[PDB]
Amino acid sequence: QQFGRDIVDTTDAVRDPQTLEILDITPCSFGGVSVITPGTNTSNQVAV
Amino acid sequence: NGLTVLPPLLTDEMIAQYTSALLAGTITSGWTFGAGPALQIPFPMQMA
Repeated sequence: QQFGRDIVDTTDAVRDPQTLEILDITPCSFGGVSVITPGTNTSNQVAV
Repeated sequence: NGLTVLPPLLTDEMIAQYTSALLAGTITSGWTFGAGPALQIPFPMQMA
C-alpha cells in the first residue's frame, strides 16, 4: 500500500517513493483573529 | 478544512460551584434565599 487515509477521505500518511519511509502529514496552522477594544471614546489600545 | 469548535466561557468547575451554592442555600435557609436575604432555619423545621 502507498497512500494513507483517515475516515473522511483525507491523506494522513504517505510513503517516500525513493527511500520507502512512512511520513505522516498534518495541516499548516490556522484559526480566527479577534480584537479586544476598550472603546474608541476611551482609548486606541487593543489586544488580539 | 476551515472548521473550528470554540470553547465555552464557563469552565465545568465553575458550573459546579454554582450548583454547590444552590444546594447549600436550600439545606441551610429554605426558599428564603431566592426572595431576599438568606435566613437560617433548623432543617427538620423546614421539612415541617
